[PDB]
Amino acid sequence: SVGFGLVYNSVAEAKKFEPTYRLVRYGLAEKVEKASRQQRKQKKNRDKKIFGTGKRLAKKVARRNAD
Amino acid sequence: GKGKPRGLNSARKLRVHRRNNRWAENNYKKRLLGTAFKSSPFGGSSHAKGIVLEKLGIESKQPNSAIRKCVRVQLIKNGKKVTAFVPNDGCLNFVDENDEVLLAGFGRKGKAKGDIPGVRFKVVKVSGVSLLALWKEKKEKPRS
Amino acid sequence: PRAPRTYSKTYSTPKRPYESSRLDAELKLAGEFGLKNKKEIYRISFQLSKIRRAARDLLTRDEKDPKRLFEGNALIRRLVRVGVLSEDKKKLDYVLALKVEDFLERRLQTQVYKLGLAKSVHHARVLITQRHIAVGKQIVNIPSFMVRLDSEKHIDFAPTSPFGGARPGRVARRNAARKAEASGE
Amino acid sequence: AKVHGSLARAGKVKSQTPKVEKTEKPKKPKGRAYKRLLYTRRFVNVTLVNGKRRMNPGPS
RNA sequence: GCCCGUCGCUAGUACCGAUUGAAUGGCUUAGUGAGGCCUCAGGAUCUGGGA
RNA sequence: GGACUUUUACUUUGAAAAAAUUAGAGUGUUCAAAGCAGGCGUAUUGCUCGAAUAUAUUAGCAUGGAAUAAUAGAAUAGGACG
RNA sequence: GGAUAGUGGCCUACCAUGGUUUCAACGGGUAACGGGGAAUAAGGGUUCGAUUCCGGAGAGGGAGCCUGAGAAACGGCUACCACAUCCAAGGAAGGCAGCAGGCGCGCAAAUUACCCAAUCCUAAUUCAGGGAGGUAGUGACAAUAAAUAACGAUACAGGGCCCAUUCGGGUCUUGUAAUUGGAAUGAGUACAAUGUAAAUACCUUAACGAGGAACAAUUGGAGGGCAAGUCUGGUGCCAGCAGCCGCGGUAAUUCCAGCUCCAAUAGCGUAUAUUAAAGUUGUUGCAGUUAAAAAGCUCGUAGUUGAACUUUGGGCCCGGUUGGCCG
Ligand SMILES: [Mg+2]
Ligand SMILES: [Mg+2]
Ligand SMILES: [Mg+2]
Ligand SMILES: [Mg+2]
Ligand SMILES: [Mg+2]
Ligand SMILES: [Mg+2]
Ligand SMILES: [Mg+2]
Ligand SMILES: [Mg+2]
Ligand SMILES: [Mg+2]
Ligand SMILES: [Mg+2]
Ligand SMILES: [Mg+2]
Ligand SMILES: [Mg+2]
Ligand SMILES: [Mg+2]
Ligand SMILES: [Mg+2]
Ligand SMILES: [Mg+2]
Ligand SMILES: [Mg+2]
Ligand SMILES: [Mg+2]
Ligand SMILES: [Mg+2]
Ligand SMILES: [Mg+2]
Ligand SMILES: [Mg+2]
Ligand SMILES: [Mg+2]
Ligand SMILES: [Mg+2]
Ligand SMILES: [Mg+2]
Ligand SMILES: [Mg+2]
Ligand SMILES: [Mg+2]
Ligand SMILES: [Mg+2]
Ligand SMILES: [Mg+2]
Ligand SMILES: [Mg+2]
Ligand SMILES: [Mg+2]
Ligand SMILES: [Mg+2]
Ligand SMILES: [Mg+2]
Ligand SMILES: [Mg+2]
Ligand SMILES: [Mg+2]
Ligand SMILES: [Mg+2]
Ligand SMILES: [Mg+2]
Ligand SMILES: [Mg+2]
Ligand SMILES: [Mg+2]
Ligand SMILES: [Mg+2]
Ligand SMILES: [Mg+2]
Repeated sequence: SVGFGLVYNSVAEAKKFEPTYRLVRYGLAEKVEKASRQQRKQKKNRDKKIFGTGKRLAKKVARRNAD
Repeated sequence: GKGKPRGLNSARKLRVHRRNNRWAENNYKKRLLGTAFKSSPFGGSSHAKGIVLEKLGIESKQPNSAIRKCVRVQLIKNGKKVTAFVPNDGCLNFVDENDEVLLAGFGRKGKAKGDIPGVRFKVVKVSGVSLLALWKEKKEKPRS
Repeated sequence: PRAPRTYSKTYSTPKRPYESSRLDAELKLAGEFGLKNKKEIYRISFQLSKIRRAARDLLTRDEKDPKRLFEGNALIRRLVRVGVLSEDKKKLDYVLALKVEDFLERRLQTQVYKLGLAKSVHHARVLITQRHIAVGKQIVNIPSFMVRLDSEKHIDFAPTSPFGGARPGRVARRNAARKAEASGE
Repeated sequence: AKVHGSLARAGKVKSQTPKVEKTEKPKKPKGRAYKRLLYTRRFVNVTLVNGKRRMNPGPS
């Protein structure tokens, strides 16, 4: 088998110059998994419908629950 | 020299003269006049799909005596009407009026096949299946 | 938007479809070198065909023209390299000669048979495609491998497989599993 | 020509030739082995040379 | 022996043809003319003549 | 630096010139279509060959040729040199 | 002069009468985006290029324009035209020739999946974003490699060959065999490691995985062109075949089948187009008395073409590149 190798001068240096998927393979970093790539996109686009923080819009839309 | 120019500057005359005379080429003239696209029941395309109007029994040319089973088909993209042959023994039993069929040429560059007068096309499929398969009985005609 | 993967085909087919002499001529070759295809002959004809074309061309250039000298030399050394072109006839007017059989003679298929080691061109096929016979420690399973002169000494069974030590093999071992399970405990 | 000839008889013969089933036979080798068998047939052992040669003779 | 044309049958193609016939597409007269831009004004309001 | 130059074709050599494709060199992708890699050691602290060349024409540019084929010249001398 | 970033009839004012054309203007057609290129291999050519790269143009159709260095921008706005969605009928909103997906059209073309790990692009920026792009799925578009078997023993049969007065078989194998013999291997299934962003496949490789009931090759053809039957059964100018020539009306070498045989083979047939064959478009290189073809005749402009002659001969030097015989 032929491959490729790297040896860092320190473990501080690997953990900072290594691609993060690689650190994952080894056990030096946690796979911080997240929403689907397109679940994320959809959250971005919903969020674009709002201008400002939002909570202003929660209360105003709470008034609607009277009309 | 009989009859062409030979001069070193007679290039134009020599091209024009050629252009003029290419129109005697049967293939060339059809290509440029666009005969395909203009007349001719298919678009100029390899096959065409149509609808079966009636089943004909075309009587064969001499010295041959036979009834050559055929179909009048109305081309879908066209409404152009066409009669086509239904190759092999039986196979007319595989079609039916208002059936969809897939016509192809007869390999003769337009032009009728053998002893069948008028006919320039043959059937290749019916209701999405293909005679051949139906004939050799490896497939069955669809529901409706 | 990515560079084309380039390709090209590696054979040519006879213009005359049904020439009885060419057909017998082709079959004989197939039955001599263990081929399965008329294509395995079609292929080589095509290889030859260009090689000759190159050579025809080069020949028209003046003797000792740079391209001729350079590109002719190259082609000759490439042919001598694999044992198609004899040492004596090393000057391209004979690469202009050069037959199909000269090429078929150098396939790993045949070489594997020429020094015993198989005793039938077909045993030679089956062995090759079945992961026995190697060149280095490097196993070769292609019958058309084309044995370069200086590897001819190195055609031999592989360290793996039977025939080359390693282990007998699941079809035999399966029997030795009926030897010790019927006659013993 | 006439264009409304009978149609009754479509498939006449195929429907009235009597079926006979294909007969179970040895399997022929495929691939290289088949060219091999062709070679020994045509050239190695040979068969007949009644004048010249034949490939599909019957009652010769 | 070969063979010509009218006349009669079936089927196919293209021509002519009242309908001042029909359809699509590209330009286009004349008339009407949205809109933004530029410009003469205007001045809700809002400042130090200007916005 | 000044002062003045009949006008063309043809041919040569060369510059300017994208890559990919094509032709083609080198290299054993296991073979091959490909790819532009790869190959040597102290395989424990590194050594090293590459990634060529050809074609690229009509036109424009630049140089050499002066055959072939054109153009212009002095005859109301308003000719040529000083 | 105005306008432009700026030249310019670009526009305006004054003035003039010019500009292009048989060396084909102008107009029409194009089922026309241009190029690098593709197909076809004596050469000369013929045909094709929507399409991985360069250039141009467009975002349903037209026009207008805001921002901005840059747009006459459409995943920006404005208007009109055409489509078209929501409604409480008051109104409001949309532009897939991006990715995927649907309808329609048709002979004709795939997943509403995964990722920024590579390649690179952008931003205030190592970090965020990227349906650019990469990954897999669909996929016999094209292209490459090439499994469907290999070896012995036996049973007669041979041709060899030494002998043959005459049995014959006995060794060197030619091989057709209805009992046989053990070996081999991946197609697949699958620990594991490898692969990968994570998966999948490949490359590795434990355990499994071949005797005919497979793990069982096809597609066309067998009168000629054209490689392969005058076998057998069926039909009886019917059914059907046949690119073309031709077969079929009762012993069909051609149809429908069985048998056997041929060709190419993980591929082979058919249709349409084009190229070669085609010296049947002819520059190379055609033909024109009678086969298709010299205008009834002469003049003649454009066009093509157009006799010979003008520094040749002789002398001297210089330095190159092959090749000989010597080295
Ligand atoms: Mg995201
Ligand atoms: Mg935000
Ligand atoms: Mg005519
Ligand atoms: Mg006839
Ligand atoms: Mg009819
Ligand atoms: Mg040049
Ligand atoms: Mg290059
Ligand atoms: Mg002016
Ligand atoms: Mg005028
Ligand atoms: Mg003209
Ligand atoms: Mg167009
Ligand atoms: Mg074009
Ligand atoms: Mg293009
Ligand atoms: Mg188009
Ligand atoms: Mg644009
Ligand atoms: Mg659209
Ligand atoms: Mg308009
Ligand atoms: Mg726009
Ligand atoms: Mg855009
Ligand atoms: Mg309301
Ligand atoms: Mg889309
Ligand atoms: Mg869009
Ligand atoms: Mg398709
Ligand atoms: Mg990112
Ligand atoms: Mg930070
Ligand atoms: Mg994507
Ligand atoms: Mg199989
Ligand atoms: Mg089996
Ligand atoms: Mg068959
Ligand atoms: Mg024959
Ligand atoms: Mg009979
Ligand atoms: Mg018969
Ligand atoms: Mg038959
Ligand atoms: Mg073929
Ligand atoms: Mg010439
Ligand atoms: Mg002729
Ligand atoms: Mg005549
Ligand atoms: Mg005359
Ligand atoms: Mg002259």
